Amino acid sequence: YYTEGEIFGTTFMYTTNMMFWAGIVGAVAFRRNLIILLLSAETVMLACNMNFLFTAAYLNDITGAIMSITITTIAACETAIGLALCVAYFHMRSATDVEALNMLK
Amino acid sequence: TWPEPPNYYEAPKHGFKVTLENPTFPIINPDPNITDAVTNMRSENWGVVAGLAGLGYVAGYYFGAKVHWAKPTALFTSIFLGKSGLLWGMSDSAHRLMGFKENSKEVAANLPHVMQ
Amino acid sequence: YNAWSPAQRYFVEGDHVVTAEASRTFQFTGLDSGSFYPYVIATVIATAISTVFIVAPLVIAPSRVDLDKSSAYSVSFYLVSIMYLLFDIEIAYLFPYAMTHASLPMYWTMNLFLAILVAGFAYEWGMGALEWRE
Amino acid sequence: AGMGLSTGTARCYDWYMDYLKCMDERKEPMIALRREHCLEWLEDYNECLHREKERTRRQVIERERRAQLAGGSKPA
Amino acid sequence: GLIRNIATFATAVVGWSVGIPFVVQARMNGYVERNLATYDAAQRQKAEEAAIGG
Amino acid sequence: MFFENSAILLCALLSIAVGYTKSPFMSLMYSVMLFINSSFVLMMLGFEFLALVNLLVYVGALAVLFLFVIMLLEIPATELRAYSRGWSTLGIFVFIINGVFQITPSMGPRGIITGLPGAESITNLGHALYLYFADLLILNSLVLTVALFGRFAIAPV
Amino acid sequence: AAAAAMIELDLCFGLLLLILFGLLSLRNGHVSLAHIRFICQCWLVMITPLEVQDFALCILTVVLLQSFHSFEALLFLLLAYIGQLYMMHSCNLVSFYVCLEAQTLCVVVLCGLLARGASTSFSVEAALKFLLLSAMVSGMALFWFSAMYQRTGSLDMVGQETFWILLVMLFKLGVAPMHMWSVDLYGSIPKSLLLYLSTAPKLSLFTFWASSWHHDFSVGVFILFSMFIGSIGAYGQPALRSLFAYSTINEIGLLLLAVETAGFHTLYQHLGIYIITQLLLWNLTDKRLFALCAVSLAGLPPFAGFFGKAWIFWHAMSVQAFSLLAAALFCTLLSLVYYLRVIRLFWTAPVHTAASFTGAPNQTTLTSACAVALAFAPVMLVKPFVI
Amino acid sequence: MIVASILILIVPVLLSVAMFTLAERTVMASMQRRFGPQVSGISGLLQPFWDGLKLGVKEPVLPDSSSAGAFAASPMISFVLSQVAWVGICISDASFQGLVIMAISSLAVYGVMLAGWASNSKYAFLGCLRSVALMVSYELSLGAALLSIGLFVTDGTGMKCLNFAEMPTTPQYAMLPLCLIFLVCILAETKRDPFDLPGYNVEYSSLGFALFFIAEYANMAVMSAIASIYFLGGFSALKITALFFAFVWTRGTLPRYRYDQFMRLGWKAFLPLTLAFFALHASVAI
Amino acid sequence: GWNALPSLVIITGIWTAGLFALDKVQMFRENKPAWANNKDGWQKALYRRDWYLQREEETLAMAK
Ligand SMILES: CCCCCCCCCCCCCCCCCC(=O)O[C@@H](COC(=O)CCCCCCCCCCCCCCC)COP(=O)(O)OC[C@H](O)CO
Ligand SMILES: COC1=C(OC)C(=O)C(C/C=C(\C)CC/C=C(\C)CC/C=C(\C)CC/C=C(\C)CCC=C(C)C)=C(C)C1=O
Repeated sequence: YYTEGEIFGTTFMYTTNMMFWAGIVGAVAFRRNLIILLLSAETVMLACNMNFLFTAAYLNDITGAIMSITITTIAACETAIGLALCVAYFHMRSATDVEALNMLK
Repeated sequence: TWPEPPNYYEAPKHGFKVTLENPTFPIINPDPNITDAVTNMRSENWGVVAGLAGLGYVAGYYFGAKVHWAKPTALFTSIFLGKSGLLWGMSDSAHRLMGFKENSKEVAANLPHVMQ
Repeated sequence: YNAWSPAQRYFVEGDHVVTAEASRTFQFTGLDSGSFYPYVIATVIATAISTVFIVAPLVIAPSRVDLDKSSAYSVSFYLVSIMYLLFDIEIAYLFPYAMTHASLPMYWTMNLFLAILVAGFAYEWGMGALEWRE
Repeated sequence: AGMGLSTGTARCYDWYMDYLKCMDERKEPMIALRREHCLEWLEDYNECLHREKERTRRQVIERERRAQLAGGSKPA
Repeated sequence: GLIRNIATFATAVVGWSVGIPFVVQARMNGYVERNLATYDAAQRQKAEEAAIGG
Repeated sequence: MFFENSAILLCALLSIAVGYTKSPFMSLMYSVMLFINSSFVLMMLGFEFLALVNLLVYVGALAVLFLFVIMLLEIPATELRAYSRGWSTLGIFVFIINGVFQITPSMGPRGIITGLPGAESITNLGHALYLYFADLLILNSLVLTVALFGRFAIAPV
Repeated sequence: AAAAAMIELDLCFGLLLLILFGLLSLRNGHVSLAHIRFICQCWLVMITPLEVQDFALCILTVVLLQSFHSFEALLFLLLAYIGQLYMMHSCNLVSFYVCLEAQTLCVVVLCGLLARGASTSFSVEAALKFLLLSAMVSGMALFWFSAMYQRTGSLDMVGQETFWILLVMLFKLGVAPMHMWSVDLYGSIPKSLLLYLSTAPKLSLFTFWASSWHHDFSVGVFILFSMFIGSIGAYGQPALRSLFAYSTINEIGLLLLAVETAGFHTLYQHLGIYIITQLLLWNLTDKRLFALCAVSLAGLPPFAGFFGKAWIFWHAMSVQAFSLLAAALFCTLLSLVYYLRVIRLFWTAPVHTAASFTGAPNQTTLTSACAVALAFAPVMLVKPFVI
Repeated sequence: MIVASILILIVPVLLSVAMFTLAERTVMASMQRRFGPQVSGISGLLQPFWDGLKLGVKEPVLPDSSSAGAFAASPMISFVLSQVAWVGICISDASFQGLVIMAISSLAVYGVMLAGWASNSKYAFLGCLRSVALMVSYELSLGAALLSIGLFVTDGTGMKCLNFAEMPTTPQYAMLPLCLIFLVCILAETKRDPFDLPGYNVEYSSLGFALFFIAEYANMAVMSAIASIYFLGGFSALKITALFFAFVWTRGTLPRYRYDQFMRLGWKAFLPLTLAFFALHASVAI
Repeated sequence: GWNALPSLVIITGIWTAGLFALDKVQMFRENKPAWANNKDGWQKALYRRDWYLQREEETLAMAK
């Protein structure tokens, strides 16, 4: 009924959908730290970047590659600022919290 | 199917902002350079450049005197506003040369052998 | 990977092409141009070799249990790591420029890009942030 | 924004331009009213994009091929 | 232990590599079946409209 | 095509594994494996340069910052209720519903797509970045400027 | 030809010169930077086009810069203004995403930078929560943009995926029940950033909505949630920062009622009156004028807030949006009680206003006294003015 | 055939690493008016092999306070990355080969940082961050140098690339200062003199330690081949030996920098110079 | 010194012999001394067409 290319494409799309929801939900579900939350946000960005690159190949179009570069730039900038804020908050509140970087406890 | 043989040495002639107009006035130069833009600039453009520079000097002198640094602040503020005015004037002159604005003064001055 | 359609096989019919593709030798001048497949095999082979290096002294070496043998004998890094991240992104942006035969407006756009880069860098230089005294 | 990845334009750029040209040449005061008169070009553009009807035809031929081999296994 | 963790990771990777393609295959089979039902309903509507539309 | 499809499906396993484990170090190791594997997945689509950008930025630069922050800020508290409190069943239900069964997929009504490899041209990318999307390039530069200045202003003194 | 892009080159050249001037001024040990602020305001005027909304944003940001004092804060506000201006001209989801993300990063960094005293860690905490909540909304925007791009093959914003983009826009306005990031921000972050956050991004995003957005859906349940939650929350929260956060949620519910029934003229009138009231609210030193904000945010008749609410009510009744209108009228009746609590707190009390000691004597009496003359704007508001 | 080609590549890499470490000892001795290893085999030609076999029958110390997996994984990761980078040099035809090797060498930071995290030493954690800071700081100058190199690399069809077979077979006389900066960047990446202040393998014994040093010398050979391809007009045996002799010669005659000193050097001297040279070469290339 | 000469000679000989052997092996795999050249999309298309047409010529040869 369907070919090997159709299996490959549907497998890619199913994988990226589960990747997106894993990055959105999982670290919050497992009650993890802000550092792991930022890592999972990077997983969300990776899923969107893979989707854009797949579509850019699928349509023979340039816009997915432009979006890929932009996503990498924005994600790294936001992650760096978030980690700096995490370090500052940890040094401000560790004298009375111990588990200061975990707000899901 | 078989793609076009790529031309690596030819880049597309494209500016990132596209005007989406046809010019409604006679075209003297479809693509003027900076020398062409300055040498056909009107006197009102130079007047607004000098007015912006003077206003910048006075305001920079006022604001730079609160930290006792009035003269370099005045010089910097004058240059800052003056280059804003100069970019405005050069753009206006280039648009008149390309035909997107009225250029009756410019057609009777930029074509010495094509005057009449 | 093997081609799964007649259009992917240049409309060559038969069963000899399907078996010949599935049992082909790797060739950069055949069907596998620019392939990056030797990079995976190199990883597998080198991981095998280093695992054999790890495991072997657990067999052919003497060993004695001791409780003392199994015992231990700044913010500038944040600056370096974050600055390296941003500068690596900027160099990755500059790489598609250098791989093209650029015209003059491309050159001036690239120089505006570099100017914004070096202006932020020169501000951090002038405020004494690249003096690693702490 | 319609530039190709390895070619000059995308592979379904001209179908999109046909659709936008149809939308340009109508005179109805609403886009939703103009869309009802250009549905053939939008359908051809969608068929360029995803080939849903070619895939449907191949699925129907495969259903008939699987039917002519299970219900029909006639020996010589 | 280290050997237990390596064995558990290998088991999880192999089980994921064999089990998920069955989920994807079932999903694609359901989509094919629903598409064929849609094709048959469209053909039925076309025959009805040809019958009472001249 | 068993190994290629398995390599595609491994990314979702590593995405779950990042949050599943209790060790922050192991979470980062799972993320590094995921980004390397995804860079190899992107090269199945024909992208050579953008896969290398993925590797160089995320694994080379950002994960080093993650490992420095984790190694500087994480005294072991995996016993300290990271194991003794467990996880959220509502969040796991949301993940199952939205990412396993996928009641709201990105393809919408479509359920089958043909995956097609591309042929990345870096001349086309250079032309696009420096002629057609030049304003977006400059605004990306401005975002990087915000990152540099903002970090150096927010650095704890 | 690049002759149609001199304003962009002027923007970039001005940023390049301003960074170098700020560096040279700091090498002299100048503890004040009014010259840098004047150059920033000149740069703001020089890059703004000749539309009504663009100049409204420009003049608003020129007024806002008088409450900021460091060089880095001025740079972050300028680079947030670039995103705020260019979002109004965005006709795709590419530029939409980049402008929104630039604004989010600037706001996060400013929340980290400007906190002082015992409230530093509270501000950093609320900035971290805002960044984490913003990251997943940005991921939702990217994911559904990728879905739309795959389905249509183009950059048109049509189809079912626009519902999630609409939810992204509703998050950026603090619409209930996605409202709690703003409630967290109001309780800890200082007053100047609260003044910035309640005025400029709402104007930028609503202008993008007016200019280039269509969806086939509704926002009515979020109108109901915003109005009821904001009114009841401001009735129940004794801290004044939380009172004003919840009253802001109520006001954004009214603006969404104006959006939902079309008629953007009432939206623009109410938004302008609200922005002027915000400019008065966060710069008050005499507490008697806190009562004028109260009577003009309760919709009491002769003041300008009445007119801003009443054209929204008129256009809603014109197109017969009866149920949402009835809910809006009930929440308006509830809002009066806590605005009367404000009047009880700050009008029926003895007057004490401390003098300045280290100069700068009551430094924003000009703007606050100018914005109190919203009792004279109603003569122009009654006419067909905003259309 | 790919597995055969990779193993036939792997054999001279390890043989060459053994002979490099012997030749470093003996050349360093000859500069210091002595002999170096001569007893162990005729002309000392068995000394690296007996070092390897001695470490083979040496007891592996596994500290029972560390994480065993990352402790084992760090030298394996270093060795694997060195071998993969050599395969990218010789068994590839990719369009962006220099970018591939730059990406691989950017991954080599992980072995140092995993050794720093795994072992429970106070100053291993202190020195791993310094070594990573040094490698991270000089990677940017290496990348900007690659940008300057790639502006002039075009194949026959007219496409610009970083393919090694398309590089010219004459020395690049126009880029002598960039070549010198590249060589000092190679010295900084391999933690040699004058950047050898940071060690991280203080807890490793036997073949994990041997894997660390094989990876270090193989990475040195990778960077030597890369410099000979980019600046010296090709990859050859004589050029590999001459550049190795130059590195040992510099190690014989110079003292080392302090940490902040080479940080200021890499962030105030080498990066602005490579960026300015990139701008000048881009102006030339128009 | 004279003691440093044998190791330095051996490094050169090792790399010469190894590169010669690797060259012969990869030449046997690829059968043309330009296998390591850069290839764009047109050259990749040409090689893939050549491979498939060679297979077709082999298929048609075993029928006469
Ligand atoms: C202290 C500051 C003072 C500033 C003022 C003085 C300095 C002079 C101003 C700079 C030069 C003049 C402005 C630009 C001139 C463009 C006019 C033009 O046509 O010139 C050339 C146009 O080429 C350029 O230099 C183009 C510049 C491109 C700039 C691209 C970036 C624009 C800005 C993007 C910012 C994005 C927005 C950010 C916020 C979202 C080529 O001339 P031609 O067509 O006659 O020659 C033909 C030849 O074959 C080459 O084409
Ligand atoms: C001053 O600098 C130096 C050091 O300080 C940084 C050192 O530490 C060492 C000592 C350390 C060494 C030599 C270890 C690294 C090298 C190794 C293990 C050699 C690798 C060689 C291999 C794999 C080939 C040998 C194996 C063979 C031939 C197989 C045999 C098989 C059979 C007989 C069946 C040296 C010499 C040195 O100069």
